[PDB]
Amino acid sequence: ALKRLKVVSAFLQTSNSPKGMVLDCVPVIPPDLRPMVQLDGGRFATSDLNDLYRRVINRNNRLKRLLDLGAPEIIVNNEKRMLQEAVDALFDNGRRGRPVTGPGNRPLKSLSDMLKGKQGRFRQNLLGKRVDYSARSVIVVGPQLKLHQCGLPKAMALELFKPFVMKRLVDLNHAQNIKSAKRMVERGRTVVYDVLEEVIAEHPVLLNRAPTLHRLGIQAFEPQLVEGKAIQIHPLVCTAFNADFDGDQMAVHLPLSAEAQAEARILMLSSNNILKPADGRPVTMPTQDM
Amino acid sequence: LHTPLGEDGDSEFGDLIEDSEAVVPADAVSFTLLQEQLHSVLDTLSEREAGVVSMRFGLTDGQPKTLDEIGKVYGVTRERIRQIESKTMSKLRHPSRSQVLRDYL
Amino acid sequence: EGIINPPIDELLEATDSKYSLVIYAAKRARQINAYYSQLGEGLLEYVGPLVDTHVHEKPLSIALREINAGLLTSEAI
Amino acid sequence: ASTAPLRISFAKIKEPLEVPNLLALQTESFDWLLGNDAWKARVESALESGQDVPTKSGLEEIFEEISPIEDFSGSMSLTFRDHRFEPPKNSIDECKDRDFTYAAPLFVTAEFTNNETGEIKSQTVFMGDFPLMTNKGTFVINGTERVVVSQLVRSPGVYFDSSIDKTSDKDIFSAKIIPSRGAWLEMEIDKRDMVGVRIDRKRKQSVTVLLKALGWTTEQILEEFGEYESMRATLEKDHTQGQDDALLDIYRKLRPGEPPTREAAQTLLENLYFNPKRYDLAKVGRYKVNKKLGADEPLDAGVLTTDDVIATIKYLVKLHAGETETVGESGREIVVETDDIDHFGNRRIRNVGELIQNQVRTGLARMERVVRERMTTQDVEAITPQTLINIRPVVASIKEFFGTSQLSQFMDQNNPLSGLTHKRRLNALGPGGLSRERAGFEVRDVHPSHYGRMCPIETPEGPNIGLIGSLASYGRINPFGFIETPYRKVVEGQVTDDVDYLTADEEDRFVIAQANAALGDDMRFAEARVLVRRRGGEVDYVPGDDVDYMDVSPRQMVSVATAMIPFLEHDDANRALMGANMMRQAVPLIKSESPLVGTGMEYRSAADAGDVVKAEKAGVVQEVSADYITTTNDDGTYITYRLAKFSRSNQGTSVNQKVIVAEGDRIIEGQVLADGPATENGEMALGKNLLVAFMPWEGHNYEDAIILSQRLVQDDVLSSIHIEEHEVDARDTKLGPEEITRDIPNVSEEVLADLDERGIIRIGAEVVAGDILVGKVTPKGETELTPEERLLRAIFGEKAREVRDTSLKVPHGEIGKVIGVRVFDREEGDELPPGVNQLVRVYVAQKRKITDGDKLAGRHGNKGVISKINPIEDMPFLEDGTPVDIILNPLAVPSRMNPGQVLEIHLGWLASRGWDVSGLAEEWAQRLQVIGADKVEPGTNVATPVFDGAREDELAGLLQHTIPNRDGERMVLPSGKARLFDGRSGEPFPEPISVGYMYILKLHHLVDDKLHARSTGPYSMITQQPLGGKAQFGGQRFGEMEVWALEAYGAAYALQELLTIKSDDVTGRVKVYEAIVKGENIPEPGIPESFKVLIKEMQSLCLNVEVLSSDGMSIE
Amino acid sequence: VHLVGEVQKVYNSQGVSIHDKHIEIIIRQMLRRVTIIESGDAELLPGELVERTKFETENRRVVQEGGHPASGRPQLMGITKASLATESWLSAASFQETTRVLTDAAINAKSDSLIGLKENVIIGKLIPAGTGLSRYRNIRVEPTEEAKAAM
Amino acid sequence: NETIPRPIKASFREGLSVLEYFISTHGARKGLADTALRTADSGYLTRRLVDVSQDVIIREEDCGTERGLKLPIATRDADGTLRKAEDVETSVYARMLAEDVVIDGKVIAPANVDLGDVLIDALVAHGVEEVKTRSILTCESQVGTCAMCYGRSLATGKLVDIGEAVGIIAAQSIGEPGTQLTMRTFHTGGVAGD
Amino acid sequence: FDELRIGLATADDIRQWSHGEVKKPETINYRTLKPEKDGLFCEKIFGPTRDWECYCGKYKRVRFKGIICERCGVEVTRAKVRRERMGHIEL
RNA sequence: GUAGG
Ligand SMILES: [Mg+2]
Ligand SMILES: [Zn+2]
Ligand SMILES: [Zn+2]
Repeated sequence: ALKRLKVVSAFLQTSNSPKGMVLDCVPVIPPDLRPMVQLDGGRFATSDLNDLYRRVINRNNRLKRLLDLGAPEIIVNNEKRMLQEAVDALFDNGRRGRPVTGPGNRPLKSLSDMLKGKQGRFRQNLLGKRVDYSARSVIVVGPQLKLHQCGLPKAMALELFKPFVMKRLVDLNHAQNIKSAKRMVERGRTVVYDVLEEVIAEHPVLLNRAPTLHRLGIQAFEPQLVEGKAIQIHPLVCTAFNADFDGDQMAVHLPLSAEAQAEARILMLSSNNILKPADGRPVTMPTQDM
Repeated sequence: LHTPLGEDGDSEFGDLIEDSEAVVPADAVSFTLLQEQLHSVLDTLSEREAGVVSMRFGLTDGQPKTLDEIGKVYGVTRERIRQIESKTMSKLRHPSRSQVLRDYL
Repeated sequence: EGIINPPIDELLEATDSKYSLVIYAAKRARQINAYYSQLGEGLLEYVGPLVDTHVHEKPLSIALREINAGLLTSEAI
Repeated sequence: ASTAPLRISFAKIKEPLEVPNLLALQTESFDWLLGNDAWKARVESALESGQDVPTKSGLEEIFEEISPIEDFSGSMSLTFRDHRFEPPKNSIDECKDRDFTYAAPLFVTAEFTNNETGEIKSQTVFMGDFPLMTNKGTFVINGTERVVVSQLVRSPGVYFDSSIDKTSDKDIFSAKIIPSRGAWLEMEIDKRDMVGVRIDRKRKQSVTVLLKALGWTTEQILEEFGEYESMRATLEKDHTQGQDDALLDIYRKLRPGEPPTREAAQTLLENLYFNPKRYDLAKVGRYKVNKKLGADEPLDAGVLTTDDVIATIKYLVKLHAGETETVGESGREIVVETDDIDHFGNRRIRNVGELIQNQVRTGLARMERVVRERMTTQDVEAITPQTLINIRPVVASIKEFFGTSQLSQFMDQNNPLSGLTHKRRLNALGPGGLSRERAGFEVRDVHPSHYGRMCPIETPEGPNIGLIGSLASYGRINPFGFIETPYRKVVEGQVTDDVDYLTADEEDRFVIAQANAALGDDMRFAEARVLVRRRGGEVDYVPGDDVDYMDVSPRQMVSVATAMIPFLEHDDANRALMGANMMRQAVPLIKSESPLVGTGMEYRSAADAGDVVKAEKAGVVQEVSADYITTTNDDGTYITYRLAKFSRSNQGTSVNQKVIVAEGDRIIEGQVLADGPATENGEMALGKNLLVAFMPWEGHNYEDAIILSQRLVQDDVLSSIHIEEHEVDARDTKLGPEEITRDIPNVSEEVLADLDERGIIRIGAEVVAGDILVGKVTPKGETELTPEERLLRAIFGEKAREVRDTSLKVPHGEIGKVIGVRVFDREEGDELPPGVNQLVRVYVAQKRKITDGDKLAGRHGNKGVISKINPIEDMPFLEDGTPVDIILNPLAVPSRMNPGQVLEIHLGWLASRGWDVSGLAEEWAQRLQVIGADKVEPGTNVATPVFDGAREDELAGLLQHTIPNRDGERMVLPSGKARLFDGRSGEPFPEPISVGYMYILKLHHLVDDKLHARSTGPYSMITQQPLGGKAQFGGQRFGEMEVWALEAYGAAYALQELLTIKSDDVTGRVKVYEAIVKGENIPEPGIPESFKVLIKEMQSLCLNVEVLSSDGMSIE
Repeated sequence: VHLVGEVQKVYNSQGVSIHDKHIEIIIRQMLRRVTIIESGDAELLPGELVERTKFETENRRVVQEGGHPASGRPQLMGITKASLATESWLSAASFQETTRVLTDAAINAKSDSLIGLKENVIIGKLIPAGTGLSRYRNIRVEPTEEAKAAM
Repeated sequence: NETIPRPIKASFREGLSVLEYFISTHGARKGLADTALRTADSGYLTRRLVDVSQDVIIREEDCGTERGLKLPIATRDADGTLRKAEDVETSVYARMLAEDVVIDGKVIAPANVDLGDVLIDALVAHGVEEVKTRSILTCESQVGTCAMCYGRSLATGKLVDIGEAVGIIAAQSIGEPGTQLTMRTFHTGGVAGD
Repeated sequence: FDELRIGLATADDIRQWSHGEVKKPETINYRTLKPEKDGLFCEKIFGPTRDWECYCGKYKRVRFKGIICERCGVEVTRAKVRRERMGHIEL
């Protein structure tokens, strides 16, 4: 009676009527959310929602046809049961009996299946998103740096700062126009690298390691060009990331807005994170060889 | 598209093929700079020559207008309009007002 | 000649917060950057960089330099 | 004799039994499956030798298993008596080149015999192409070399289990009879002090009703069960009686909703258990059941019988009674005991032949269903063998196995060792087996039975730990599917020569000694006390003459990869695990050199690997050239072997082959004539031997990093070729056909400088990022030119032609010199897939040298990334002036517990400059003299077997007596260290440092592949967040964990830009790019897109999610 | 005290040490809810979970109205149950279990105000924590009159 | 989880033997499997922690009340002497003293002043046995929890600024060493549930 | 943005959302590769497949937007409108 | 699917 009171009260308090329990028309998705893209080679590709929509439409059509003509109670009842089976699959396939397997090798992704789980829409496309202006590479120890310096390979820096390099080239008159500047940077002539070495400075980049257990996982550094193709990192801060050098890789994000770079200057700087917040003890003074 | 992509977990054939409708920001901004530079060189010429070339080639509306089609709002002849268009093409063909437009193609 | 060129502690004391400082320096840097992008329309409301400027520079460094020199001020609405 | 080059040995005991054919596992199983001449030859050889062997080929077994098809009338029948094969049309190399599945035709003689006509009609029918295993155990499918790996599973039979239930406060016993293919039956006792049966776990039920359902009467059941009160209680509690009543009860319970029926029940039970098709217990199943349940020679083949059911009931109840020894049911007295599933007695490996047989059996069952349907819908006298069958099922199933199947994996050709360790690996993951998520703590861990049958060291160290394992070195397969290992026979305390192969369970009976145990001059034990092992993995000792078996060689447990590591006994378990896992990833170099210090087995692991090219006749060589070697035998057969040059391997490395044999040298059969990748004189060589010293150095080798000279970069000591193949297809589309041609539209003339008139780049023309390789142009696109483009063209007087450029370009960040190009054309004789008119594939080959960031590692699990390549002079140089090629942190060695690397180094030094020891007369001196490793010249290799390796006294004595290298002095102290002058400062270092030679390999985790950056690139379709991956210019993922870190700081704006501007907002992205390139401030982000997709989806479930505001509707 | 001591003695066994404030935040979060008992005058259900703040507000309201206050007892619940029970449906749905929470929110018609962190991260707005806070966002930067005089 | 009766009698320098190597592998593989499982469990725990604790944020400069929480300043006090507790650092350091303390009729630690080595040493020297530290449990704030009660942060060494995310840092601190725990009962002892 | 209210969706609301009604299982033609009429992907219910191009071709240019051609009924607008507009099936 | 972390 307590549970029954709880649910009954909900209907009583809220204007929505209970008749919504039993729907009467089935909404359809806008088509681009279920794209039937074209592939080279004469093949095709389609999201599985098309198949469920086709099944419900077909069964509803056949039920209509059988209802127009005088038909037995057995057949119409069977068809209505089939329609129920179809609409239910569209809301969530595999919640009853055996999941619609379709091709036979796997279940069919329904509407609910996209909103739930590790691969769901919530936990893969609203919290953790992909981002432009980023890179990654192996790391090697650099002892000649300071506590706020990291070495970026030439190619990585060039590809991260391409808009800024192009603007600088047009301002210095090395490049006649934006298109010609783009051509020159893609070609990669020495003037482009000189401009790049000029432009990267006084601009923080956020180095980050994959597990990122605690808030010292992302730290800002002032970049610096260097040959090769491996980032250079300051040994002292290595133990804070838990970054070995057996073989590792580190993401290098780039802040763009004025606020983002200001934040990376004031808060996330590698020099203002001496103390680990777990217990208020120093963490940036490793001990392996020194 | 929801096939395993040959991977038991974390993968879908639907997340490996790039689309084509998406506007490339690089091409879009290059086009915007082209539009601005062309409008600037167009203003550099006489305002009348500017206007007639703009209406002939339709630089303010998608569809261009025919020669005589320009001789109604501006009240000129189908052959006058052709003549000024020809001398506009002659001037713009001059290497002076071509270099800034060379790289744009 | 570096990101850490202005020591932080002086900036912090004038601002009184580690977050008020970043917001205030960022607003000033935005104003300076938009002034350098004015390209000649000459709006009177905008103002230039009080401290001298290099041939190439980022507006935020100039902003933080003014804060350290203390020539600017802030007032919450 | 001259099989392998000279290599001094430090072994102390002579191995009786030489290693078997390392790759017998795949080849013998497939030979059995085919039923070819080799299988019958081995069968008769074993039969005359007396060894058990199967006399029935798997293929003819399955074809005979499918009985002749009978309709409801049973008038006609079809017998598939004999099959045969013919030479395949395509050569192996041709199939690799032209994308053809290497296969041969399968003909079977089908005999249709009809009683109504009383006539037999014979006809040979082609069942479908059959893929074939090349001589190296690799299946060439579609030009790619797949391999298939044997699979461990629980063999069929009777199993018993005992558990403890906390609630019951008493033990609960259960049993199961797991079949080969049929439904599974379980049998629990004292669940609540009673007994019951699970018929597919359908519903609760008792044993008594099942027994009543069977013909056995209540009276005889009481008579045979009167000695156990549990069964008496069960039946006296049972109310139902009579066979029919129990039958209808169980039928209603199993299939409720319909009235019971006697014949329906009877036939259902018969089909479920007694029909020979549904419940066909494998041969191993019965062989195991008879022994476990004690039945003495039951039916060799057949489904379970009621006698077996009653026998297992007896066994279960006896185990419940606490009795340990009991009389077998229709058998001898036997122990009753719960059995552990992990034990290797109950684990059986399906080899390749059995898997292929199972799949073709499924296909032939589908064929039988189809042909039975056709017969049911076919008229008499319109029936022929060639018409009734349909070859679609069999070929469909065999191809569906060889592609898209877990046990069918991509060959790894990093080096021959990778090939071998891929061939031998046993995988527990697969269909009808232990999956990824089904794993538990018990299965993964090692068991006392994995000794000489599975190496306990090498397994993937990733999440799938312990679910894959390599086969032991001396392992062999049982015809049933169990693994045996050899054991030397010991009698009356002496050592008999004969060797007997023992299985998992049979080893339990006897007590087996240890090979490492010393043996005197006589055949008797040197010491009365000796270590032994016995039942249950116990390791207790038993002095005196009590043992009967002993391990044939010390290296039984270790696998081939692990057994490569020298001084293995000193290293920890984890570090030898890592070291073995790493030797598979090395890459071959431009020039290879065999190890100066290393176990003596590398030669065999190289020769048995397929990459080397060994002669097959004992003749004389006439002409030697790099492209081909021509030899002639004394009989008269002239054979010319083709050496592959720079052919791309599977992983993308060169497979160059060098030539060893001179012109006039003689040849014995099997001798190596040419090296493969990573080989030298037929001996494995995955890396090079450097000079090394242990000392911290300026912090450039901090936390595992490595410092090495620039001499490596200068002499190409560590350099590897790399070949990239990329292809394009001149596909035809709706608008028209694509054209590959030199005339490209809207390009400069200079870019089309190396292109041939046909439009294909030349051979040897160096390329760079953005270049043009082959010039392809789209037929046409519907063009609606924009006004600005129209004006520009009109001013410039150019024509925007319909054809569009879609030419292949070199991928970004890729360089190389083109070495080879291949072209296939439709109208030519070559056949391509439908639609495509022409295909062009281009090779680009470069020579990557060792540079900063490249990984490096040795054999004992010590790995690091290069951190600095200092000049030659900066290296601390030894007293004579020799620089040290590599520097390693010492801080790692005691912490990582791998002391062996240190020992190796000293021995490495000893191998470089030879040792002279004659008449010294010390203990180690005498040991070296008897072993023969007394006199050595500089540079000659040394062999220290994995467990017979050199002790420390020998190393110390040799260090004391190294040959003088120059000026009659030894540069290394007796302690093993030497004085190192600094390179930069110039003064000597305070104390001597340890120095010597170490073998170093170059892992395949290069820096060139890992680098990636992205300004802006492609985007995704359903939601526009940038698609990831290096192959498509992907953006790094900002995870939920990563956002948490950014929210810790209190920074809100960086998060907002990371979530809106930099992705998931198409409108603001172009605006931001415009603002950056123009020079203005970044604009104000709006709402993202993925939220719109999510609300649209949630609206489609009949939930009206409204984005409202405080003041009514919101603005968006 | 028992909870903090137990967890800390578990941690320090190996040697890791953390301050007690970190644990105290969570331990306070656990006990925020309360089990209402004898829900006579309060007019809501008896023996169901209730936020402490709403309990206090309802008690003050009912005693002001003249009716006696419904009783309550502290109730210790796991972290999971607590997260699912949170007022905002959107944050709860973003947690592991989605279908049940979405269904219950739909039937109850609970409008989720966007106060919180995990609610605003999905919308792409500014988290109200630190630099994103209101008082830290509405200032104006002006150079001093003397500074403009300096030039 | 059993123990053998015959231990290895050799060191890695001397060199193990065959069955000794085997019975060492027995523990090595189990150790490795444990680490992989531990990462899965610790990661899951860290996720759960953040979600329950995300809402709390320091949204008030100073509290409105005075109630506090009693902590023992110095324990295990040997005869005739006072000894500070072994784990005073993780218990009362960095807190805030809600009420002022007077032992000899004069203030030694002023109210709302943090507790370091010098102040705690002076207090224990005077012979105080317990103190009333302000803490978040008794904190009464209309909006969230005031900074004054929370004490001073650890990564900065200074009082916590308004609006800091204390919940997320708390959860991250709890979850970080979960991988490092990596301990288990060496032997069940033949008894289950004890 | 001040709240995200959620409630039970009645039939009338589903009708309100719909810009049409699906009546077939058709998707596209096998030979012309264009979306069919009144099925899934129908232009007359969701939106034009190409920017400002109506299905019959009466309007193909950008200038004359915000108008429906009486031949096929397609409304000329940006293709992105397809990503938003939704239909509804009757039962 | 398998490697490296
Ligand atoms: Mg690491
Ligand atoms: Zn407070
Ligand atoms: Zn139309």
